[PDB]
Amino acid sequence: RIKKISIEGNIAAGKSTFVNILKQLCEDWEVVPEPVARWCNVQSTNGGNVLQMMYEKPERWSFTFQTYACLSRIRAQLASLNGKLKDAEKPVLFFERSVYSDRYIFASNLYESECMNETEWTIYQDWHDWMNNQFGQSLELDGIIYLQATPETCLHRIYLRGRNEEQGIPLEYLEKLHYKHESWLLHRTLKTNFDYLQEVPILTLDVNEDFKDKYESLVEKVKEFLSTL
Amino acid sequence: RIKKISIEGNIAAGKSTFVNILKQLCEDWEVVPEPVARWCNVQSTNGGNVLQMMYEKPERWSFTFQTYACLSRIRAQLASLNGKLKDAEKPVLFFERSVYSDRYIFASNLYESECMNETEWTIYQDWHDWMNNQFGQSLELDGIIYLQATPETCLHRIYLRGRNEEQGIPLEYLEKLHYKHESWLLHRTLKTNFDYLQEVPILTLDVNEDFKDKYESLVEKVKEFLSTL
Ligand SMILES: Nc1ncnc2c1ncn2[C@@H]1O[C@H](COP(=O)(O)OP(=O)(O)O)[C@@H](O)[C@H]1O
Ligand SMILES: Nc1ncnc2c1ncn2[C@@H]1O[C@H](COP(=O)(O)OP(=O)(O)O)[C@@H](O)[C@H]1O
Ligand SMILES: Nc1ccn([C@@H]2O[C@H](CO)[C@@H](O)C2(F)F)c(=O)n1
Ligand SMILES: Nc1ccn([C@@H]2O[C@H](CO)[C@@H](O)C2(F)F)c(=O)n1
Ligand SMILES: [Mg+2]
Ligand SMILES: [Mg+2]
Repeated sequence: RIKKISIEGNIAAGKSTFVNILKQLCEDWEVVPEPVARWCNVQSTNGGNVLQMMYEKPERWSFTFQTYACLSRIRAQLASLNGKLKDAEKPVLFFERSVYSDRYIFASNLYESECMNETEWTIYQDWHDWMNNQFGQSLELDGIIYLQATPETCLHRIYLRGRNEEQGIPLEYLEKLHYKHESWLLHRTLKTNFDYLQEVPILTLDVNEDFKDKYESLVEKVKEFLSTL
Repeated sequence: RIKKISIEGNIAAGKSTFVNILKQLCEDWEVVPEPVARWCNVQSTNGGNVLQMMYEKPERWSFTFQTYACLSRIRAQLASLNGKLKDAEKPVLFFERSVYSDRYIFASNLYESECMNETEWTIYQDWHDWMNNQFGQSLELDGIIYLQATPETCLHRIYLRGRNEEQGIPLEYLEKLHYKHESWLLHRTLKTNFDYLQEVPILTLDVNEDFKDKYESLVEKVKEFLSTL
């Protein structure tokens, strides 16, 4: 009943900027931001900052981070499905990233960079499979919007936002994440364990230009994509 | 419908020995062993040994271990509830430990020994609360059997079994775990977040003497305890 659309993109590509203009185009649209605040101030439902711990020593903290990040995403996405959107006329829920980018882009890249060992990567995949088996269907996607930007543009945008934890991220790391996005969503050559994803419709939007000038043409392309689903 | 009973006890107190004689006293009784094999050979559903990793460097690996241990226990306990025991006449399921000892004895002791930091302990408790909120009621206990033995007796029994990963465990560690068992199950002064546990019936059995001589009197006490539930 609720249509579910994931907004995917590299660090600082403009997912939140792009989301912050959606709700005003239709009252039946809702957004689930990445729960970054559960990540920088770890609290039970002045805590530790597990995002910062991972960037300071990724070989120590990537497994713990990646596991918490994805559990907290599932909880937030489930809370939105089962809230007041449930009773609108033509409901659409836009997710800032998905459980699929958690595993196939970020967790995978850290394992390949030796920031998780074989044991951690096995436990992580086991946990991910199981959590999706319990909640997979309620969260299944109807479509994906890819906000495509160069790694160099992303590096400039990290500087523009000034989020403290991200200021040390090097271009080399953003470029690794870029090539995983391109494999998954442009070339569609990245293989996953979730067969339906190979056919899910994708809308690719180039967001390298200034948002102020590109806004109107982006909106039209989104409105048209959504008509097809 | 299924009565659920947890067998609790220190490392090498005799839980498996005690369990290995239950099924022969009644065809409607079943056992869920601690899934130690998922722990010493980590495999998706020749892997790493996460039990050994924790004992070699507990400050590095306790969070990862404790989280996997408890997820794997819940999965194994749920698989037994939803299997063929479901359709017996007077079904009883005996669990080798519970999600409550995972947190209030083992994970808690590691945090107090600085083998998990504040961030890890917060994430762990959050995960535990949430997992029990989804599966708590199906796994709720009707009774507890405490197999009580001195830490010194346990240390001798580690030597008798010869499980490779346990041979380095010092008496000081077993004694910490002993005093947590005594607080929870003898004195009943250990406070948890699960109000019903303070009234769950407990049968305490002293198992310091040789099993061969004590067997018959233990069985009678178990049969009588179970009549009361
Ligand atoms: N298309 C764009 N043109 C100019 N600035 C942008 C554009 N997209 C994002 N920004 C800016 O770049 C930074 C990162 O944007 P943000 O939406 O926080 O990215 P994300 O949510 O993808 O991490 C912010 O300073 C934001 O104003
Ligand atoms: N009451 C007992 N008397 C003599 N040996 C015991 C007794 N209980 C356990 N054992 C022995 O002690 C070791 C540990 O027993 P086990 O059942 O594996 O403990 P647990 O399951 O609690 O770790 C084994 O060698 C076992 O034969
Ligand atoms: N599975 C995920 C998801 C996101 N992130 C990181 O979270 C920060 C906020 O987007 C960004 O710094 C980030 F995207 F990289 C991550 O490391 N792993
Ligand atoms: N939550 C738990 C449960 C058990 N264990 C450990 O597992 C081994 C097999 O009982 C024993 O070495 C052990 F009991 F200590 C643990 O460290 N934490
Ligand atoms: Mg954002
Ligand atoms: Mg045992």
